[PDB]
Formats: sequence, C-alpha cells, structure tokens
Amino acid sequence: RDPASDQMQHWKEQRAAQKADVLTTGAGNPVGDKLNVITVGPRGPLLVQDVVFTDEMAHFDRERIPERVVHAKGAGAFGYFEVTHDITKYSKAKVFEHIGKKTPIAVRFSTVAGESGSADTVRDPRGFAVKFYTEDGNWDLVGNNTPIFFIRDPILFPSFIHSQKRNPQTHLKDPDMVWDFWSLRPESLHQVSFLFSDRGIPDGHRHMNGYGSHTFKLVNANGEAVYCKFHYKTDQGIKNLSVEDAARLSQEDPDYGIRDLFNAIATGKYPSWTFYIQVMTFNQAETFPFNPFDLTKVWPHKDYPLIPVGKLVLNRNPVNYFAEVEQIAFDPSNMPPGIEASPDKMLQGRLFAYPDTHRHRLGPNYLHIPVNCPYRARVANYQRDGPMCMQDNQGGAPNYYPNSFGAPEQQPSALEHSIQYSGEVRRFNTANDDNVTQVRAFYVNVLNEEQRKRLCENIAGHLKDAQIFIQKKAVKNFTEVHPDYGSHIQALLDKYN
Amino acid sequence: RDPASDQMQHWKEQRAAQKADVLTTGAGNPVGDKLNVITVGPRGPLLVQDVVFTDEMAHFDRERIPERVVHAKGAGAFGYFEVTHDITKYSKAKVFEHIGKKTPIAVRFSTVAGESGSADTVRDPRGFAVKFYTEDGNWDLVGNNTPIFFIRDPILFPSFIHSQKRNPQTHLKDPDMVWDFWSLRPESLHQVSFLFSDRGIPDGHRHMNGYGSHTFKLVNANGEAVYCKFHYKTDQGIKNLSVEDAARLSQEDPDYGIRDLFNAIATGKYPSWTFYIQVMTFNQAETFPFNPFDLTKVWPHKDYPLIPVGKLVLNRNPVNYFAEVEQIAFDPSNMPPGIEASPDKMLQGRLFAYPDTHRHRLGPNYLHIPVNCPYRARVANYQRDGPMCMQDNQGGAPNYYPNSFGAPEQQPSALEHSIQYSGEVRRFNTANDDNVTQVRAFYVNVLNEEQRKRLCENIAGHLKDAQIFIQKKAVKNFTEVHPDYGSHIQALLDKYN
Amino acid sequence: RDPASDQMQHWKEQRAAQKADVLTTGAGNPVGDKLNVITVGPRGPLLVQDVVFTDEMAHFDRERIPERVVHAKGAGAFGYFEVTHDITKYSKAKVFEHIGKKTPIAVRFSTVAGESGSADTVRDPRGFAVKFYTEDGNWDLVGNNTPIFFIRDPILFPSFIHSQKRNPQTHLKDPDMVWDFWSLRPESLHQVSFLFSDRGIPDGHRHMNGYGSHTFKLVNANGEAVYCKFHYKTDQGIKNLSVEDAARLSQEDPDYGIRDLFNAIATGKYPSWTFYIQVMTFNQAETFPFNPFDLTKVWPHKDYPLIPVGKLVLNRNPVNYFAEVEQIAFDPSNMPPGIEASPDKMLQGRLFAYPDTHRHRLGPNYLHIPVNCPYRARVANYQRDGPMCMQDNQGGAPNYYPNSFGAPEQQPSALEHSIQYSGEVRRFNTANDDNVTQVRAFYVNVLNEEQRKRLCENIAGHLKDAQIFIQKKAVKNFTEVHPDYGSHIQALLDKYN
Amino acid sequence: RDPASDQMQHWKEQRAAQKADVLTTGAGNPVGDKLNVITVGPRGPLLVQDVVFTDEMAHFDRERIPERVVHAKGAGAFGYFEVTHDITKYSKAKVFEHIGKKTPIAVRFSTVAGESGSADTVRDPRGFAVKFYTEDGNWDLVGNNTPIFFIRDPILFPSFIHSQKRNPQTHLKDPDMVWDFWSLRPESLHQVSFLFSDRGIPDGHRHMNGYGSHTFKLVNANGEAVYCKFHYKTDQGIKNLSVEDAARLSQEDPDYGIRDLFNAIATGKYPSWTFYIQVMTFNQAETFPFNPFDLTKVWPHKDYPLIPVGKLVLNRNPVNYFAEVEQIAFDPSNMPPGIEASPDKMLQGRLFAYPDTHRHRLGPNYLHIPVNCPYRARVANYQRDGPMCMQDNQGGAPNYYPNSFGAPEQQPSALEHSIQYSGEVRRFNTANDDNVTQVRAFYVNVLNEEQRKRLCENIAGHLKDAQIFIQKKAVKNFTEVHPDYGSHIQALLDKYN
Ligand code: HEM
Repeated sequence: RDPASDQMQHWKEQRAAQKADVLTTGAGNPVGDKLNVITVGPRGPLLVQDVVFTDEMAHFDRERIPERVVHAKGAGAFGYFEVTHDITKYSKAKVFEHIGKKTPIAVRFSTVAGESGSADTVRDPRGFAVKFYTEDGNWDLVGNNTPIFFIRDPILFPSFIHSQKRNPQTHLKDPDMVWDFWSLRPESLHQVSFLFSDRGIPDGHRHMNGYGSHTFKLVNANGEAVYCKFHYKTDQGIKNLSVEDAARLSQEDPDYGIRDLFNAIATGKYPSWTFYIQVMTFNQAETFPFNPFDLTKVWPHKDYPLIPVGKLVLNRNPVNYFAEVEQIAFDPSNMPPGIEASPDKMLQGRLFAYPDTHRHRLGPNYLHIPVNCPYRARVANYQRDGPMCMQDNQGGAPNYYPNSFGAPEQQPSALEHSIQYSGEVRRFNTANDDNVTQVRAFYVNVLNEEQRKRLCENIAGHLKDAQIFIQKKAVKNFTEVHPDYGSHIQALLDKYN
Repeated sequence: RDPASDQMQHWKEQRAAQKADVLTTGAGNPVGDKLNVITVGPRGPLLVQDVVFTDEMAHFDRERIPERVVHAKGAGAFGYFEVTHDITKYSKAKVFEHIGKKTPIAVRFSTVAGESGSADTVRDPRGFAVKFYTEDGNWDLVGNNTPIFFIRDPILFPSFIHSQKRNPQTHLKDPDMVWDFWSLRPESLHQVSFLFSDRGIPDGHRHMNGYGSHTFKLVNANGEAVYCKFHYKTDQGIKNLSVEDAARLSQEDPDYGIRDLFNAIATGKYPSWTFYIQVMTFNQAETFPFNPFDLTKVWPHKDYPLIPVGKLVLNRNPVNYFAEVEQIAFDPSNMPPGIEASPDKMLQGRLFAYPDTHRHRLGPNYLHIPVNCPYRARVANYQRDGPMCMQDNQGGAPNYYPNSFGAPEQQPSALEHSIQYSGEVRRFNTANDDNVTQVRAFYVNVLNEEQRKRLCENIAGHLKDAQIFIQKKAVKNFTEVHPDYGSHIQALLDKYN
Repeated sequence: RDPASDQMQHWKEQRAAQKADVLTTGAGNPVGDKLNVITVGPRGPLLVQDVVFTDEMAHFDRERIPERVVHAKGAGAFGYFEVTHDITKYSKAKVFEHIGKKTPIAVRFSTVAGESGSADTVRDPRGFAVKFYTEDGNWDLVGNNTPIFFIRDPILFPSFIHSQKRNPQTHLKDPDMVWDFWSLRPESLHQVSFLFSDRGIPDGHRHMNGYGSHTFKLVNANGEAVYCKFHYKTDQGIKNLSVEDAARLSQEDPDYGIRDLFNAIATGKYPSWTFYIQVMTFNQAETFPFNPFDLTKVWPHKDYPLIPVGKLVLNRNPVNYFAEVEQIAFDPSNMPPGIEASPDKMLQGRLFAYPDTHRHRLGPNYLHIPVNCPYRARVANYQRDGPMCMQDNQGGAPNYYPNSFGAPEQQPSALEHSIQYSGEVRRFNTANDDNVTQVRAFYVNVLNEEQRKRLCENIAGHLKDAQIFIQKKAVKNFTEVHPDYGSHIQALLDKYN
Repeated sequence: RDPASDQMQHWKEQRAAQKADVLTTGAGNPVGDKLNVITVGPRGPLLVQDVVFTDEMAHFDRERIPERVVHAKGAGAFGYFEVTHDITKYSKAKVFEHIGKKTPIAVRFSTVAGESGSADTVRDPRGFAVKFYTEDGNWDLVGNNTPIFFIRDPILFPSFIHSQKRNPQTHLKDPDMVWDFWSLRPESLHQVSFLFSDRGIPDGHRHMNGYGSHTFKLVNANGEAVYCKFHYKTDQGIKNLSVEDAARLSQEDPDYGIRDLFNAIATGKYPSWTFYIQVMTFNQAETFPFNPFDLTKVWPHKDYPLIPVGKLVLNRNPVNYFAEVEQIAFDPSNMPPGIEASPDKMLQGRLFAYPDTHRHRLGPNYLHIPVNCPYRARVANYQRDGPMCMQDNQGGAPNYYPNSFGAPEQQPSALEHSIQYSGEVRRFNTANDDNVTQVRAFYVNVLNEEQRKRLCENIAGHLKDAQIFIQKKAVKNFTEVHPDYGSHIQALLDKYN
C-alpha cells in the first residue's frame, strides 16, 4: 500500500526483533493487566484502588484541547529555507545573511471556516504558515494562499469569521450571513473574486502559492528601511480541483490534503517553493495610487518586480501529529531584527491576536512546547513561572531588570525602526477606500473568458440561497466592478430563482 | 424557505418596529464606532487604548472549548417525558410517581468518532442522551441507538476509541487500527454486526431507537430491587439511509441530522419515542445463560417482555446552540433515588469518566451552566468555590458537616439499596465470555437473506483496506459466528484483493 | 462577641422557624448518608459507585483559583456613590449627571506584595479599587492609597513586582532585590518616601485616602476635554499604626483589616470618603514644570485645587467572600463616555494588563460572574461563546456587524476624543526625568522633624540588610533629595551595621 | 551573610568570567530596550506594535497557578534514600532490593490550613511528603509529622478542612467552626491531643518525625503479604518551639522553616531521618483490639517493634522554587510493585483525590513537569495528547491495546495481591469506633505532668473563643478520655470566660 496506510507496519518493522516495552502507568509503575478492571468478585462492582484504570481513563478524558478559532483543519510538515540570493541591502535579518544559509522550518497548511473533521477539498482560502527557527529567535511568516484578504480593518475580523461559520441558533452554514456581510462590506470584492475563481480549491497543498499578504518592513545594517511583500511560488506548479472533483473528494477522502502531503514526502517527492520579495521605498509608498498598507490591494508586478531570495523545502513528515501539528503556534509578532511590521491595520491587529489566542488554546507557556521553542536561540529574560512551566524556569537567575547581578542585558543593535506619523489619533473610516479598481483588472486581465464564466457560475451557485434583497445588493457591487460581471451573475441567479 | 434558513429573518421580524440595542463592550460601555480601529493618523499604527478592539478580539480569541472526546458531532432539542403507565411497583423514582406526570427533558443526538466538522450521515453508532430535570435532581440516561456495545470492560474503551479515530502520526483514518483491535477483541462481534447492518446509518435522529444499553437497578418504596433495561422506540418508525445516499448526503449536507431535527420541530412535527423497560428479578439474574451485566448481550424480548412506562417528546429547538447544546453535559452517575447502577463493568467505569471529562471540557463548576443545572431541585450542600462560581456560592451558610448551625441535612430515605457481594478483589478476565451465540441469532433470525448480503458487503467494503493477516483473523471470528457469515465476507474480500 | 465572630450563630437564628434543607449532590440528588463512604463489608475497600463521595471530593479538589498576581490579600464591601457637586462642565459621564444621583459601587481594599495568607498590618501601599455600576456600563477606578507610584514606565512593572516579592531560588523576601532595583531606579524616590512614612501602615482600610493616581481625561457634552486627577479622602480621618503595633497585630490578627471593615459595617458604622477631582486644561498641561502624565509626580494643591464631586459610602458586607470579593475584577480600561485615558505610559499599560490577567485568573467569561456584571446596562454586541458561557449567549441574535437583521448598533455620541500628537514613534527614555524635586518638597515642607526621623528609621531598618554597595547607592539617591535625608539614613545604617 | 541572603551574589560570582546573556522575548528575539515602551512622541499613547512589552506583560499576568487546596505553605529539598537493612522478606519493591542501594528523592515540608504567604511557625500538623524516583516508577509516600489523623472516613475531609480554614462570609478564622466540628466528631480526640501538645509547633522541618500514617501492604517475591506502617525519625532530634517564640517568629520571619532548611543544606548540615517499618501479619490484623486500618489508631511499639530499613538524606536545595517545589506533585496512588494500599478508608479516598487535584492545579499532563517525571523509568503506554503535551507524545507508536504492531505489553509479574472479601456494599458507620482508649494512653502514660499542663493550656487558649455550648461538648469529650483532662481544661476556660 501507500506510505501513510503502512504507518504502523513500518513502525513495527523498525522495532525488528526488539521485545515490547513494559506497559506502565503515567507515573512509570509497571502494569500487570491493562485488559480487565478490579472488581469485588467476577460480577461485583469496580474498586477505587484500581488506579491503573483511573490513571488511563482520566488522561483519555483530557485528550482534547480547543481547536484553532479559524484554520482548524490542517496538515503539517518540516524542512528548511535556503538563501539563494543576496538581499542584505534591504534586510539585516540573520535568516538572509549569506547565500547558501539554511534555516530549519516548520509549516502548517489549512482551510479556514471548517472545524476539525471537516473536508480538505472545499472552497476557502488556504493557510500556509512558516516558522523559521533562526539564531535571532523564531520568525513566523503566517501566510495564506492569496496576496490579499476580504477586509482592511481588524475590528471587522470576528464578524467576518462569524458570518463564514455556523448560524448561532441552528448551527448550520448560512448563505444570508455570508452574503449579507460581503454585500454590506464591498471591500471584500477583490478576495471574493479570487476565492470564487479556479484557485479557490487547490489540488492539495503542494499546488498553491503562499503569500505574506501584508506589506512588511525590512531594515538593513545602516538603519535604512523599505517596505516589502513576501511571495513563495510553488515549484510543483499551480493545479486546482474542479468543483465536481472537489465535491467527490470531500466525501471520498475528507483528509485529501493531509494524505497527499504525507505521501509526497514519504516517497521522496519533497515539495518546494521559490521565495521572493517585492520592494517599495518610502518615497514610492507616498505615490502609490492606493494605500500601500491596504490588505485588499496588491502591488502590480510590472511596477514592483519579484526579487528572488531563496527556497522553502519540506522534506520531513510529523512523527506525532498532535505534538507537532495540532500544538504548533505561529505568531505574526515573532519577527527578528531586520524584519518589522508595517502600519497595515490588519497586520497590527494580528500582532495582538495570535499570542493572545495561543495563551488560551495551548496555555500561558505555549512557547515551551517543543515545536514552538526557538531552539536555535538562547531564551534569556525576566519572565518566570506560569502553568506547566516545563523548563528549568531560568533557575536562580536574578529576576528583575535592571540589576547589578549579571542577568540578561538588552542589545541596542536590536532596537526597532523609528518613524514619524502625521494626523490625529482616532478612528479613520476606510470603508470607502477603493473597492473596485483592482478587482476590475482581475476580472478583465487576470482571468480569461472561460475563467470568468466559471467564476460567475461559482458565485451564483452559492449566492442563490441568500434572500433576494441580499442577491440584489451583491449584484450591485459586482456590476460596479464590471457590468458583465454583475449581469452574468444575475442571469444565473434568475435561472436558479 | 425552510425555518432553519429563515432563522435571522424570523429574529428580525420578531423585533420589528423597535429600535436596535446599543452596541456595547463586554463591560456595558456604549461603542461609538466598531468598524474602524484607532490609529496614529490615517496610515499609522494601532493604539493600545483602542479597548473596544481588544475587548472584542480577546473574546473572539477565546470562543473555542475542547470538543467532546467522543460524540463530538451532534444536535440538540428539548421537550418532556410523560408517564403513561404505573411502574411504581418497580421504582420509587419521582419521575415515575404518577400517570400523567410530566418532567422537562433535554436531549442530544450524535455520531461517535468524527470531530466537530464531520458529516452526520456516516456509519457509526448514534448517541441519544436524555436529561430529566426531576425534583430529586437530574437523571441522565446517556443512551445510544443500540442495546449493546463493542466491549465489556471499561479499561479497553480508550484503546477502542483510539482505534476508531486518527492514526497518531498521519492523522488519517486507519483500517489496520480499526480491524486489528476488533479482530483481536471478538467480544465486539455483536455490535459490529449491528453497526454494519442497515441501522448503522439511520435517516436522521427521529428514525432510530434509543437504549440505556446497560442493565440498571430499580428500587421501590419497600426497598425491593429488580434489574432493568431502558428502551425508547421511535414513534416515527425505523428508517435508514442506503450507503449511496449516506455518501451523497455527507457531501451535500454534512449537517443533515441537525437540519432535519430543527426543521421537524420548527414545523410542528414534534418527534416522540415510546419509553419501555424490561425487568429481570435477582433470581432470574442468577439463572440467565450469560452474564446479565455483560454489555455485549441483550435480554431476549421473548423472555423479558417490554413493559410500557411513558413517552419522550421533543417540541422545542435550542435558541443558542453553543450555550444549550455544545455545553450540555450528561453524567450516567446522575441517578435519583429509585434508579441505581448495576455491576456492569462498563457502566461502573462511566460513573467516573463523565463528571471527570466534564470538569475538563467545561470546567469545575459545569453544573452551574444553565442547561446543566438541576433547576427543579434545590442544590444545598457543603461544596464551595472553584473557577467561575456563577451563583452566590450558597452565601454565608455553614460550610462543614456535621454542624450545629442549621445547614443542609442528609436524608435517610435517599440511602442506596444494599446488595452483598463475595469473592476475591482482583481483575477477572472476561475476554473469553461468550462472543458468538447471540451474534449467530442476530445474523440468522433478526436479519434475512438480503440484509445478510448487505451486512457482508458493508464489512468487506471497509475491511478490504486492512492487511491480509488482519482480514484473515477477522474472517476467522465471523466464521465462528456462522460459516456463511465468514465465507461470504471472504468471497467479497477475494474480489477486492 | 463581635458581629464577625457571630456570623454562623446569626445565620442559624435567621432561619429558626425552618427545617434544614435536604443535602444534595451537585446535580441535586438527595444524599442518604454523607458521613460514611461505600465499602464492601465493614473493613473492605472503597467503591467507584460511591458517586456522592467523588462528586464532593472532586469539587473540593478544585476549590482554588490563582490568587491575584499583586494585591492578593484583601477585603471587600459594597455601597453607593452619590453626586453632591456639579462637574458636568468637565465630564458628560452619566455617573456625574445630576447632583443627588446615586450609583451602586463595589470596593476591594488590599496590600500589594503579600500572598493570600499574609498579614494586613504590614508596610506596603494599599489598593482601593472602586467599581461603579453605571447605566453606561461599569466604570472601574482602580486606585491606591497614594497619588503616585514607584515607576513611570509599565515595562518595568514586572521587574519591580519581582523585586518586591520572593527570591526565585530561596522563596524568601530579599532586601538585595528590593534595594538594588530602587537604588538603580531613583524615580522611585517619591513613592518610597511615602511608603516609609507614617502612612505606610494605615490603621485599617477606613483610615486612609484613595487616589486614581494617574492623570485621566474628562470630556464634556460639547466635545471639550480637560485632564484630571481623582482623590477620595477618608471621612473617618487619617490614622496609622506604629511599626510596633503593626508588628504585634501581624501576629495577633493577620486579618485585622478584614475584621475591622466587616465589624464597622455590621455595627452601622458605614465608612465614607469625599470624592474630588483636580482639573488641568490642555494649556496648563503645556506649562506644567514636569510631565503631567508622569506617575511619580503630583499636581500641587495650590496650583490645582481639589474640586468636590461626591461621596463614596460602604454600607453592605459581602455575603460570600469568594464569590463577591475573591472573584471581583476591576479593569482600568472600563471607562464610560465622558471619562478617558491620558498618555500616562503606566495607565496605558494597565489598559491591557487587567482584562488580560482576568481572562487567566478567572476565565474568558469573567464579566459574567455576578459581581463583575454591568447589571445596570444591557450588554449587547457580537461577542459569543467561550468557556463557562453563563447566560443565553445572546440567543439567536445575528452575530456579525454590520448586518441587515436588526442586531445592536454603534452609538456615534460615544466616540472617543481626538488629539494630535507630535514626535516619532519610538521608545523615549524617561529614567532621567526629575526624580528628586517633589520628593524634597515632601521631606522639607510636608513632614515635620519627628516624621522625618521615623521615615529615616523605617528606611534604615530595612535597607540595613542589603549589601553595602547597595546601601551606598541608595543613600546617594536620598542625598540628592536632601543632604539631611541621606546623612540621617547613613548615620542609622552605621549604627545597624 | 548567610547562604540564603547571598543567593544573588553567589549566582553573580559563579558567572564572573562571562558576559551577560542577550535579553530576548519569549520567542528568542533579541530586545533592544526593555526599559521604555513605544509611544507616539515623548508624551503620546502606547502602541500595539510594542510586542516586547506585551510578550513580557502577558506572561507576568499569568504567573500564578492555584495554590494547593491544603498544605499550601511549604519548603522543598532533594537528596536520596539509602537501604541499610534487608526487608526483602516483606517487600519485593525495587527501592529496597539490596543494602547500599540509593534512590533519588524529592521532599516537600508544609503546614496545613494557612495559604501561601502564611507563617511557618504556627500550630498545625506538618506535611512530610517523599517522592522516590525508582526503576519501577515513582513511589510517593505522602506523610505527615504524625502517625494518625483527625478523622477515619474521607467523606468528612472536605468538611474538616473547611472548619479549619476561613469563614465563608467573613474570611476569618472561626473558633466556632473549628470546635463545633471537633466536638461533634470525637474521633478527632487522638490527633487533637497530639496537635495541642509540644510537638504542635516543631522547630523547623529538620526537628520533627515523618510517618506514612496509614497501614499499607507489603508484598514479597513469593506473593506473600503483610501490613505495615512507615516511620521516619529525625536524626537531628525532636525539638519544638514554645508558644511565645513561635508567635514572635511568626511576625519576625513567616518563612522560618524555608530559611532554616535552605541554610542547613547550603552549609553542609544535611538533615537525615532513620526509616523504619512496623509489620503486622494478616493473622495479627484479625486479632488487633481496634480496626488496624483506622487512621486514628497507632500500633503499640511493644507489640509491633520498629524494624530499621534505611535513611532519608536531604543534601540539595531547589534551584528554582516554583519549578521544583510549587509545581511538585505527590500521589499516594503512585506505588510500585511490592507496595500496595490497605482497606483504610482515608487512604482509599486519597488514591482518587491527589491525581484529581493535580489535574486541576497543574494540568492534565502534570506528570510531564520535570520534577514530577518518573525519570528513572521508561514511561510507555497508550495515553496520548492533552493540553501542554511537552514530550514527543510517544511518537508514532500504535496507540491501542491490544495490538499486533509491537507496542507496550502488560507485565504479569506486576499484578496486585488478591484478597477475598464478603459483605454488603454500603456505608458502614465508623463514628462510634473507639475514640478515647489510645488517647488516654497518650495523656496518662506518654506525657508527664508538665506536658499535660501545657496541652490543656494550649487547648483552652483557643477553645475559649468558641461558644459556651461548644466548649461544654468539647470538654465532655476530653472528660471521657480522662476526668483530669477535661477538668483541667474546664478550669482554664472558667478563668478565660
Ligand atoms: C466504559 C465505556 C465508556 C466510556 C468510558 C465513555 C466515555 C465517554 C466520554 C468521556 C464522553 C464525552 C462526554 C462529554 O464530554 O460530554 C462520552 C460521550 C458519550 N457517550 Fe460514552 N463512554 C462509554 C460508553 C458509552 C455507552 C455504552 C454509551 C451508551 C449506552 C455511551 C454514550 C455516550 C453518549 C450519548 C455520549 C455523548 C453525550 C452528549 O451528547 O453530550 N457511552 N462517553
């Protein structure tokens, strides 16, 4: 059979002639019989002194932890990032310091709305998070398979996600929720167009691109900074599943993406992605026709060419999924010297959200979990204690800063980039920023006739279940992007209605 | 559209002609703008003083709680239990005190192995838990849609569940795990035969029966006791889904069971079940040909006739699914005077497991969550504090027993029934108890030729993916039940292989 | 005896004409005998079916929750706030709406460094937090018994607290930690001077003042803003305990403050405080000699006169301490319209810290705990679920914003005050702001000779246990405040050494 | 100064020849400035992008975990147990296999009622828990400084502890609660007598004995069993503190016990205890005049002589108290082959309670915490996952038992000892077992007149604050032990009242 199916057989074969280990309780006490409980006589009641039973059952009763609030369904793999080009003129980050430099990486792919147990081959964006274990600590590039997103302000994120998930009363998917939100928030037009196109359902994780999406900031050795976009293109080529094949596969194999990735790596077909960056100077940022920090916008390639940096290669499968994949945590705020945040409101919100949700989902000391540990860096600070403190807790080192006793010292070279911002400190409305121009270019130039047809068919197929008033407003938005876009969807809706 | 689809529309209409509430933070502070965050100028970074954002995001980051270790995918409804017959000669429980007596109930239906985003229409047993809010506290009859189970000793439960779930490394379903366990533990033959028959995939929750499965004990007003089995048969009739339709539905509508139940209740088609009991005297328990407390055995209806008791009616849908369904907790140990446990090893283990897992999944004070509260009884005791103590914690009442200050007193009439047991206190092996006799009767008499054909096809369709040595041992067990059972499966496996 | 001692006797008497409640399990099942466990025969082992035992023991095993990271030892009480003067020209907050308007309040007093079982009468600042349950949600004024604090930047807070607590290895109080930090961070001179003065150990909670400490912002109906300080002076008069009496009481009655407050309220001696504010216009903020938002500075009374506002009255004792006091949570970020944060770096950090620690200490849904509920306001928003969701979770109301289904709407009038700030976004050092001027005024003008004598004796009595190099550095700081301050301390240290 | 005081100085000196480590965030990113936060200009608000601040503050906000429900205040140390005599004829436990065999141990000493922060030198029993890291897993002998306890049934434990702690309304110690419980439950007479004697306040942890208290069962290589009692007598000699000195020290140094133990070990004065066992054959258990499994009874030395076994030596202090002491967990149920529980109801209850409370206080995977790890044993089983899974989670090993893939196997030689029982499974009352005989022997034969006088004085000094009716019932109990015991106490009470 395939490698995945033969997991146990292979584990057995590796043991070879070795005698089985002694079965023990959690406290390491050998177990005499773990197949029958202790009772008063053959047909008598169970005894409390059967600690073997309680020890095992109590742990079984505690196996589950909360699934991720979004991107719950996924797959993971490990490998490395290798620098192929010199971009030190832009970033001083150690991960990019020299051509040929390899940094270990951990990756998790995922859908967005579905819970654990949902199907892999469904229309939804795809998470493509990368953890770089650098000497300057971990760098988490928490990307998606799209360069943009549905909204441009983080305060609408919980609402958007709610609208994409289950109705609070019925617990069912709700087309009224989905489309009422999107039609009321037309900034979503760009990503909705990409979502409903062919790339809405990639053929597994190896056949899609990855993007940082947000504009980030790079700082060099001289303290000079530029803005950038991260891109990682699949070396296996873009490949998508038709709506029909995706539907069939969601029933035949809900874990299609997990299986495909595991088997590819197990057979030596290590997937790779070519890593690039787009660079925009501060001067160019002032002249960009849109807000360069607006997540619903892309930086046109003809104006901001992709610059090659390196390669991402996945060549190792997880040994224990729960420990290495379910428990892995990526924080966009994990950025080493040379890489910083941009003023993108969405990115700014994410700086808070991830460590926050991880403290809840995993625990206060989630960074102690092996897969999350910045193992290629010495963690030395003034943080102590907390639940499940699994390391030496920094021993007897002086726990306050500053101190006259030789404890860890701050490193001035690691100081962040200083910038002057103008304007009042308040809430600035961005609902009316451009919501259609780049979407028009996508519909007209990025897609061809047959792709536009499928796009309209995909949208109408889902939108038809929303109330007419919602259908009307959604169509009004599409029409504003392009009359052909709106009219084609309307014609399909008429047929359905 | 259907009621479920129109949930929001109906909520809106109910409010109609009245102003929307003021949007507030969790602390009740009115929100001026919850659509834009506070930034340093229109293109500057986010401020910590945007508490509206953090307050909302922090809660979003904490929405998820651990799903149930088993039976994670489900649907809920509410209604009542009504006594139709007098069984006070068997049980003094207040829930049965008089004909016509109505007791409010809460019910949750579910599959077993699949996680929260899995499909409803798959082969698996179905949970059918009933919470009776009685004057003597809550009585939780945590049943399944089958009168039996796969194993007869609780220490094997975690292992059985593990074998039914995901491979620890690949995170994929594993036929080797499933069948290695079942073939090595032939006591599973009886329930495996039922599982792979037509009733393995019921047409929604309204078309299946419910059973307490375990033998329980009933105690009357005179202190006399008998053993019993609880049965609740569908008044809507047994109806199943073909493998083909179940497969199609798992893709078309993974929430088929949830939708079906909600819409039935919303349209006034309240589903009901006729509640019965079988009674076995202590004398009969001594002469029963098998262990009457063996969960892999049924009490033949010819020898132990069904005695009608009342009816279960579900006439109310949940208003908020998370609060009323995801958070509901059923403990088999919640039994009021008149109903007690039997020596069934499986039941004995469950007495511990449920409250234990609930303290983890929900929290130490999970009984304080509205849907879990014994609202028709006054909780008065010496228990105090704990996380999220959401009631006045019994005020200033003396917190130790005994006391001379008028605090709660034990009630002699609530004392449990006493039975004498003799024998060595040790682990008694039950692996070699009868594993085939009742299974033969099911295969030969309960099923007919066409049903036996489908049973063998369903088993072979799944078992064919397990290694040959596993298929062989499995077939050996089936052959022991009946040579036709094993040979038919083998013939089908021969084709597949 | 005193009211506190007679708590149980009074509880008993209050229900003399009633029979005791029936003792039940957590699920409301009546208990027959809660004085003996179930065993097989008189001297046989314990049975798992003794669910009465497990239910009670399991809850006992979960009684404790984490104590507050700081201010762990405290006392609580309830009452009201009454407006007595009109300050609507400064703040539009509903709590100040009309003279005569009463608002319910909850208060918690506490020490700072000591854990839960520590003594009340010890040198340490005193917490004086006030929760106002207003119609515009809860307003939490989390003050101390001092107008200033030891540091002026929140990032040094964890270090400061660590220095004040136990050595990480020995778990003992450490004078080297205390004074190494204070001597290296001389901005602490002002509050250290207050701390070691006679007011360092107040005679209970009723004989001390309360202050918001931080500069806050008030906004009126016209959108005009001013900066303010909150002061609440004791109507019972300032009264302190001598070092000797405090030491004796810490042994005789570690709960002196708790007992004193309870008995005063129980005997009708309701303690009260007169509430005032200081006002500083934005223009005055420009001319202030120091940073008006520097927490180590006060606003001189002659320059900024106290303006009376109202009264704080405590007239109700807690019924259950754990539920109403141990579980109470105050968040400085809970500010209703009309009251806002100032740029005080320390306050800014607290905006994040409290809700954050509360989600940990109490739980994600801590605002649903009765005492923390903004019961005078209707909480309506788009937040849902989370562990121990204790209400109907807002039912079936649409859960995303914006929506076309009548769910909660934002209120523009509640929009925050806009301000333009100048300067780069970076880390500005404040270690070198003035650390001695206001301290000199306190030493020279506020204190008299005998008070200066005790201040020096109190400091020297503790500082004498720190290493000589730490003593030298500390004295150097005190000398900069005033040569007598340092020399008197040095003279005493020479004596101790 | 003393070693404890010079902790930081020594840590600094040990690293004199090294540069300080680089201060990093939790994720290992170097910190440029951890003394000032990022603001909008020098007097502007705080930015969310100051991740250094949030990362540190969020951890500070989560430092605390629930303190132990009982025995919260303590001290810890490490060392070894060395076998000096051969008791293999009684027990096959590997910890006793041969003379000269050393097993690493971890010890925690403590008081009982006081919270963390309470004083060490107060009247209360003292915990003396010993963790033996053996090849057969961990063996936890969770003893006290007394051979007996206040009660003989575990269901009264939560009540007893409640009566010993704070009043639920006032949060104060309550003499009425303490004595109402003790007077109503006279089985407490024996331990109350020990508690109020000179040994009620030992001079530190090194000057007191340790006892397993309960009767345990020892099983040898031939499967033969005997009952036993564990005793570990101080080699430093019994030394107690007077009521006066204890009171003064409770104020001068609440951490007297912690300091004393740390300095003793730091200076090379390693404390030791001589380990003994008492042996009672099953025949003798049948003839014992009292219930040999009654926790309020001792086995007289003349009839059951102490048999030397080995030595407990503490020669290593904790490096980090929180990690090694606050987080240490002892489970009485952690018993290796050769050591088993007896029918003692109290012990039976503790088999459940400890692992249960640990899953709450520390977490589901608390056995993963370094100090709790059975590091001298290979943990191999079918347990998986759970929050904070800090190990490899047993990799890809088959997770179900039985299995055909070479995973861990039960060890028949680890099977527990079988004993036959016969009796009703019910609640047998033990309130009326002998409550005075052994107490009389203590009062009359063990103590002298000088000691009896202090015993009566210590009791009366506390009992005087309980109501008169409680004083009378308590005195009636003491009178039943001996008329002089009651009359002397009554005389002192008369003087006090
Ligand atoms: C020794 C065997 C068993 C053990 C240890 C066991 C354990 C569990 C556990 C730990 C849960 C999760 C509970 C929660 O998180 O709310 C569960 C759920 C469930 N089990 Fe069992 N179970 C066993 C046998 C059975 C049997 C024989 C039945 C039926 C007669 C059954 C019916 C159910 C149902 C219906 C649920 C879900 C209840 C709900 O809807 O919330 N279980 N079981």
